[PDB]
Amino acid sequence: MTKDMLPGSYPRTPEERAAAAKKYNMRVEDYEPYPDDGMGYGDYPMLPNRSQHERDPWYQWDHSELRMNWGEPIHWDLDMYIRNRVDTSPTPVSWDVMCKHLFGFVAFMVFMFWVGHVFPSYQPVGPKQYPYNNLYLERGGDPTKEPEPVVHYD
Amino acid sequence: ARQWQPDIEWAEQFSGAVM
Amino acid sequence: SGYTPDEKLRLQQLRELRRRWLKDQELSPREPVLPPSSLFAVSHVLIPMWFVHYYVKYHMATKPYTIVSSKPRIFPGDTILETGEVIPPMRDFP
Amino acid sequence: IQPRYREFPQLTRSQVIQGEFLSSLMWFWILWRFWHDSDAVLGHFSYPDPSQWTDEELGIPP
Amino acid sequence: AFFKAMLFMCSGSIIHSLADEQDIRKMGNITKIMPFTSSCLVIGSLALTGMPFLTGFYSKDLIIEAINTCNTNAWALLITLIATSMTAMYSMRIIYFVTMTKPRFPPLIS
Amino acid sequence: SKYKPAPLATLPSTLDPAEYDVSPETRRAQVERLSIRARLKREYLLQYNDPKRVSHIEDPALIRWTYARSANIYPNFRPTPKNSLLGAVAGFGPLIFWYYVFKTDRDRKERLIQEGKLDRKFNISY
Amino acid sequence: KRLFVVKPSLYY
Amino acid sequence: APPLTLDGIKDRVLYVLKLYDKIDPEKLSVNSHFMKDLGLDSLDQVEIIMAMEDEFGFEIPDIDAEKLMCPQEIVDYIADKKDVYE
Amino acid sequence: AHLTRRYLWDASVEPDPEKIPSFPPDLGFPERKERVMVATQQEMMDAQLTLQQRDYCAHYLIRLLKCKRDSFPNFLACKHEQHDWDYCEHLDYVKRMKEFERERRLLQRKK
Amino acid sequence: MELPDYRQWKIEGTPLETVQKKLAARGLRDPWARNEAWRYMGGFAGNITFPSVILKGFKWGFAAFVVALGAEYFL
Amino acid sequence: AFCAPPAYLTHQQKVLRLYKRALRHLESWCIHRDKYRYFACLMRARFEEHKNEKDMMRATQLLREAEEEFWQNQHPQPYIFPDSPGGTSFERYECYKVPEWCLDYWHPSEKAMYPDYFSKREQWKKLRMESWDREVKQLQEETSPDGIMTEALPPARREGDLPPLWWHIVTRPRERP
Amino acid sequence: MLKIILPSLMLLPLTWLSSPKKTWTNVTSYSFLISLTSLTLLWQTDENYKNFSNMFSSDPLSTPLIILTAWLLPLMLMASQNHLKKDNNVLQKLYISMLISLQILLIMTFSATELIMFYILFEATLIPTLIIITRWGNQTERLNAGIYFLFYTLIGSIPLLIALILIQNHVGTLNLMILSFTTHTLDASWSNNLLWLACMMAFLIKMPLYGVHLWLPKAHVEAPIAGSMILAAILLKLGSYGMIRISIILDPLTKYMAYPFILLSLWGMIMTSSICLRQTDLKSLIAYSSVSHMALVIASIMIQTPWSFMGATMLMIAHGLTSSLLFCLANSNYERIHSRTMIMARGLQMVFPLMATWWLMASLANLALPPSINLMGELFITMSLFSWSNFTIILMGINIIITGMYSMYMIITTQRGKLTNHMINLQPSHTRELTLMALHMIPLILLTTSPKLITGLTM
Repeated sequence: MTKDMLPGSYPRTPEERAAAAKKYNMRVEDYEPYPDDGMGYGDYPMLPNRSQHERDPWYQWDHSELRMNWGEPIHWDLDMYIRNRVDTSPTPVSWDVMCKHLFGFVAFMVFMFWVGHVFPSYQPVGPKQYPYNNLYLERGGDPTKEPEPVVHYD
Repeated sequence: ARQWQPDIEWAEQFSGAVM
Repeated sequence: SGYTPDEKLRLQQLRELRRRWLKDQELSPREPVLPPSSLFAVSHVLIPMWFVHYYVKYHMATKPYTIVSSKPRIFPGDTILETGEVIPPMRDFP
Repeated sequence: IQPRYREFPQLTRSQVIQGEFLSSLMWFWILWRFWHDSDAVLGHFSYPDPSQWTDEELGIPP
Repeated sequence: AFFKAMLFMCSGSIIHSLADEQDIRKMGNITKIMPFTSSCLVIGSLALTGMPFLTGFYSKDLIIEAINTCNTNAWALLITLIATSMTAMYSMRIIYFVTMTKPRFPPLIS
Repeated sequence: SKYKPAPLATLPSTLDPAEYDVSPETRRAQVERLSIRARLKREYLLQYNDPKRVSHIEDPALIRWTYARSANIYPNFRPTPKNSLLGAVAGFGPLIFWYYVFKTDRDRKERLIQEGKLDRKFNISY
Repeated sequence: KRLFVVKPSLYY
Repeated sequence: APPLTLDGIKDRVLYVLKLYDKIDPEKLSVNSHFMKDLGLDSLDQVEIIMAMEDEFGFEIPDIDAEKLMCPQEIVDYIADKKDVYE
Repeated sequence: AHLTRRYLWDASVEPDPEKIPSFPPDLGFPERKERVMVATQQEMMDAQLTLQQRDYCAHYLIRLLKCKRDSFPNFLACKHEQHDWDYCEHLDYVKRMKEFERERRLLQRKK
Repeated sequence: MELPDYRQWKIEGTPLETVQKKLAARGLRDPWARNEAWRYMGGFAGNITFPSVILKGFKWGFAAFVVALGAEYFL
Repeated sequence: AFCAPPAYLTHQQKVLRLYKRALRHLESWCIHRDKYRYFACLMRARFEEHKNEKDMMRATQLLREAEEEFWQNQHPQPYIFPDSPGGTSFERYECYKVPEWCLDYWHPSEKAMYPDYFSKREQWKKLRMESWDREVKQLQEETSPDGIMTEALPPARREGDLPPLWWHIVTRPRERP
Repeated sequence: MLKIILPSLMLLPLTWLSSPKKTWTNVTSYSFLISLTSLTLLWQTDENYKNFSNMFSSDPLSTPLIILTAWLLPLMLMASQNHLKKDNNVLQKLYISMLISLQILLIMTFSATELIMFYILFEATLIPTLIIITRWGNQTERLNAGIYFLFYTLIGSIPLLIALILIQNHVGTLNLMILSFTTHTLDASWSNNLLWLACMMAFLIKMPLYGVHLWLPKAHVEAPIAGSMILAAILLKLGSYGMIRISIILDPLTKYMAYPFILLSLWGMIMTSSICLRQTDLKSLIAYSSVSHMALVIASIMIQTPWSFMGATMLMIAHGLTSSLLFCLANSNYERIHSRTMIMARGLQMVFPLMATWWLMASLANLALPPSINLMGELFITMSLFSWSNFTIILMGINIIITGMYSMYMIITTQRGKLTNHMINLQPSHTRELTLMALHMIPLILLTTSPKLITGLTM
């Protein structure tokens, strides 16, 4: 390969835009570089932030399991927007209401667990009675010390 | 595929008297 | 409106070739040519048990604290094999 | 064995007999161990009504 | 262990019998075309529910007995009870859409 | 209407105001697009099923991508505000945060040690 | 009835 | 679960086509077009391809369903896809 | 149903599950007989019982375990033994409910 | 292969009759119902109920139960 | 999969694809066949109405409104055929689709285990090598001079010729090896 | 030791005086025999370490590095045999001589008693590496890579010479046994904190720290292979060894001059593994993984506990083996596609179903698989760090997660998927490059079967 076939810097002229789009195999009215905030982006095109799920699954692409062709400029983020990693496909339900419903359900669950902690459900019964001073000796008693004769009643 | 060795554009930078 | 006159002919040519290919992928009757009940128990259960018993008896039960088990859970009213000590019964319930 | 198109196929006695046997053995087991041990309806013991108890039993003064 | 193994194996029989299709909307009338698989699957679903003498009782009865005889948290009790109801619900859902309705599977029966 | 797109969960082809334009100026755009697509497709095929093609195909777009993401970075890096401040933050901020976390923990630990208190009833191996 | 399964090499 | 043959495919396709009731059981042939030779619409063709799909248990994409306008074209498509002849 | 009675209405006079022996034991009791044990500590220990398991009703458990060990095949042998253990435990639970209801009736004695 | 004749898939004796009746009340007609008609004919005919499923083998189960109960009486 | 799409993609197949996916999602909702058949007839009535408008600025808005009311009733879990995208068994056997060129590296101990196959294969490759140059020439001497082109792949006109760019269509691995 | 490094010198005439057709074979076999005779110094029946002379010694930290250095040479030598096969015979033999020089100098480093011996040898190692990277690299960035890799080291190492010279002028001997038994507590002044930094920021460059690591990707990515093996396997460990040796004379300054470096190592480990999650170049992915691993060794040596030094040794050896293995596995595909881009070829395990097992095992070594000397090291240094501060597990766990992720992603997007059907040049396999992976993995299994050896000074 060589220089004219590889990327470069922001074109900043119409003829450079045209040469860059002809390099990247694009339509000049579709070419759109990055906005020159000052970063590694030079003449490399901005493409739509759309995943590889949204590409036609039935078309026999040249790069199957990637949904691309031998040319077809690669998005800067073709290491995250692949089928295996991230999906920006639409949903029948919208992002806003989905997040609202999920967070509300979780928060209501938390609130009701707190309400259950403060309104427990105890069987109307006392505590169990254990005979030998709550088994003082069978739970590390230190037999030399004298115990605390706590006693239950019939 | 092949090992890269220099070219004229790489050599021409060593001919300017001051580098 | 469907296939154009040329697409139909393209398709028929490729169909002929494809069917020829798939028929050429068939195997002759000779093709893969090549040169030519307790035994399971005694050869998979007994020999490993022999080796394992050897190990357990002469390399594990020799070393001190390899095999450790709980107490055998005595009960009142039994004579003990080690000393003959009879545990007495429980005092009578009402 | 053969396939059949749009029609109901002939069924083997093996599979139907085995299914009937497993299901009927399940129902036999349920009837048997429910007739004997009907302690899922209620236990041998009754949940006593506490409100009707005395207070002498509890030892309460006025 | 036994419930899930049996259920998945009945499902796999139902699947590999016909093509790779795994969805109850195209499964149809399995009580009749597969008596063995249906019988075993229904046994498994009934035992998954707290049926009184099929190994689901011998845990789940004691489970719910313990949980409504303990003093921990009322919302947990309530939603576990609702979830048991839902267990009955989706077991009945399989038994309906797979085992009781008319055929939705394709017409080549193999 | 009753669908709110986002950066994720994008708007489909079915509901965009475009994809229903029947103007004459969008059509030649799409046609030049298809022409480029088909040109490069016939190139890739004429290279794919050429017998005596013993090697693989080089795929220069992937190479342009790797070069843009490896070596064409620093030449086009220009320091600016929102670059310098962002780098200073993302370099030295977590550093300082974890510094004070660990420092507080270690100081509290040696304090509770030298006071002669700490529960290390069985710590042997450390 | 029989068909050739294409396998990579499986000799080395 | 045995395989399928070109004669079996033809028989099944005509079986499906002999029950739409807009195509009478006669008037059809293996090369019979739908629009010109039987007076069918486009939506009817879509319904026909749906019938083929839920018959054979697989999908015909829309781009290719737009082309299938004779039953022999259907048979050719299913034959090329499932790799029938051998 | 004894939870409505404190969370909804008539609160602060029904017992808490904790602090069930709030009032002294001998209030209203002119004489008292302390509860007895029949399973001694060595028997109850050497039978390898668990701490939750070695309550006042442990002797019938020892009997059940003696059955279940000696007549091991025919594990259905002694159900009467398990019935006795369950009966003694039911009576213990009834004593526990009795203490609950004692304290409940006594918090009403205040007012 | 052998296949059945296409001159038996009829709507009469199915809910497809109710389908066509409601749809004629709506003013329309339904094709393709003969395709979806083998599902309601012989073998695949008749409404099988959840009681029929859940009570499978109950007959022989009750029989064996009575038998074992008589054996329990005599032993 | 076999036929490549166009650019313009006129109104009619948009409407037809809508009809298809709508009927399918209806089948998903209306699980039982009688219900799906009833509501499918009702949907065909809905489409038959407004079939003849001659107003390409009314039919397009009808399309947009219908697509919107489809999206507000899109089944979340629709039916998907296996061996189709988004479904089971889609790329399942792709792990078992080995190409043809892997036989070029076989040893003469496996090839000896299948001699007649390779006997036919060598003459297949010979056919390919013979037809390649004429195939390239045919594609070269049929280029649209205006510039625009498609993925249409013209056929062979003469005898002794082969339909251009066929070695990847032919020789494509079977779907169930 | 002399019996190990004299035969290693005799391997050079064995190269130059042999036939062109019987030179790889002889030198490879005799290198395996050097590796064999490098096991006598595992005969340590006692607590006292093995001094053979004023020059040479061998402790349980020296011996694993010694054996691994002697063992890598046949592997480097066979991996280097497909490329430079069409090279002239003198060029081959020069490659062989450089590799053997690396062997000799590195053994001398790990066996050295004084620090100046270790210095001159630690720096002599630069010349073979630079020659290998530059004359036999395939690309044009190899020159800048060599410059980086040389001058980072020299910048760090000149202060090291100054500090060693100071220590000689202060104590008199610079020998490690005597500096052990005669080490005065330091007065805790700036003049001694600069000494700490001068002694440490030569090794910390070479390990490397995250503040300074740009030499390691540029070199790994561009060295042919064998340079990459060494640069991943023992040149990084040549800094850890030095830290473990020199830290004894810097107490108590390590209690407070270590916070920045522990912290840099931890955060930059997370940063590097996140980079590994998203990286077009496979040979760079391995390199950033090496940084994310050696950072734990940095933190561990800084903590100076027994568990920590132990786990450091374990991780050192394990990482060396598995990293050399992964570089071999990437080179195996690079010798066919001639591209380091990973997403190019992504559907293997059809053609290479056995190499795809070596891939899997190499990755499971990389991530924390328990019955492995990788997880033993990672776990023990995690335990040391938790004792140090309980709030470090929050970072180690993020690392564990990302380290499962990038390794499994490597495996998937390289092996699993649909085969790239446009690659007719995927030749079946080489018995040579299968034996390579076997010889990398069989040691891991053996050392896992007996890690009593692979520990260090403290166990």
